[PDB]
Amino acid sequence: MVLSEGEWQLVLHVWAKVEADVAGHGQDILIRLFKSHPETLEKFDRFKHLKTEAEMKASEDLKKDGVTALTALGAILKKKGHHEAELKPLAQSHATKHKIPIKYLEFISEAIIHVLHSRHPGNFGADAQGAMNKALELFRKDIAAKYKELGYQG
Ligand code: HEM
Repeated sequence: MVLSEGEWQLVLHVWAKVEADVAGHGQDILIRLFKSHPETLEKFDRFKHLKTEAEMKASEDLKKDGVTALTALGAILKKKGHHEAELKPLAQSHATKHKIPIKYLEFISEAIIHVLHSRHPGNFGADAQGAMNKALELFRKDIAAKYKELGYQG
C-alpha cells in the first residue's frame, strides 16, 4: 500500500499540532490505551501496578514513555513511507524484548485516533482521519513483516 502526497500532508498537518504538546498527547494516548485494554498495562513493568487514572496521570514514568513512543512514531511518519531504517530497531525490541503482539499495536493505533479526534476536531475531519488510519495501517503492516523475519510474527 502507498499513501499519496495529499494523504501524507493531512497526516503531518495534524501531527504538527500534536507536537505543540508531546508530553500531554503521550499521557492521553497511553491512558486511553490502558483504560480501553487493561491487559496492555501488564507489559510495562515500571508501572504495571497503577490502579487508577489519577495514578496514571501523576506518573512521571508513564509520561516519559509516552514522549519516547510518540517521538519515535513522529520520526517514522515524517519519512512518509521510507521508514525501513527506523523500523528495524523498533521491531526488534518490541518483538524480542518487550513481546508486543500486533494486536496491541492495533489497540494503540485506536487510542491515537481517539485522542486526535477529541483534541483536534478542526484538523481531524473524515479525510484526515482516513489518511492517519492509512498511515498507521502501513506502519503496522511493515512492522508485522519485520516481526516475521525476526522470528516472532504475532
Ligand atoms: C506507536 C507504536 C509504538 C512506538 C512508536 C513505540 C516506541 C517505543 C520506543 C522508542 C521505546 C524505547 C526503545 C525501545 O525499547 O525500543 C519503547 C519501549 C517500550 N515499548 Fe513501545 N512503542 C509503541 C507501542 C508499544 C505498545 C503498544 C506497547 C505495549 C502495550 C509497547 C511497550 C513498550 C515497552 C514495554 C517498552 C519498554 C519500556 C521500559 O521498560 O523502559 N510499545 N517503545
